[PDB]
Amino acid sequence: AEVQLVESGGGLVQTGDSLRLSCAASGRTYTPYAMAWFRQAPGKEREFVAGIGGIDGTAAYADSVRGRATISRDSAKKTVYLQMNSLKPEDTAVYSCATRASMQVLTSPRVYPIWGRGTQVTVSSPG
Ligand SMILES: O=C(Nc1ccc(Cl)cc1)Nc1ccc(Cl)c(Cl)c1
Repeated sequence: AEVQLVESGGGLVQTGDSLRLSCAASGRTYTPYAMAWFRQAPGKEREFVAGIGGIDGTAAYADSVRGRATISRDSAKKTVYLQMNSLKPEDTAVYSCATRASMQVLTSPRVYPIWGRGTQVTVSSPG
């Protein structure tokens, strides 16, 4: 593909912890285009978590992460960040970022042609 995505910043954490995921884009990038984080637990479909697009850096969040997540981008670093706070075991999944040749952020995975590999996020009851 003309753009490659590589996620980092996943981890193994405890309930209540924070993690900052990063998506580093390379190739023929255009930073106002929609960047969308999805997550996928085993057996389950990928679901939208958060996304950013457009000239205002407009953020959209799934109800699942209502009040716990902040998405942002740094155009000079071609990087999108997803800060997740107050993590809980139900958040465990592989998080992957995806992009498409439009500033329009959409919640369907179907409309994104370009995907990263994913990073693992595991949240366990403290111990
Ligand atoms: O480049 C991007 N997205 C992007 C978004 C934010 C940052 Cl910081 C960096 C890159 N998309 C894109 C670009 C070209 C094509 Cl063909 C397609 Cl299909 C998608």
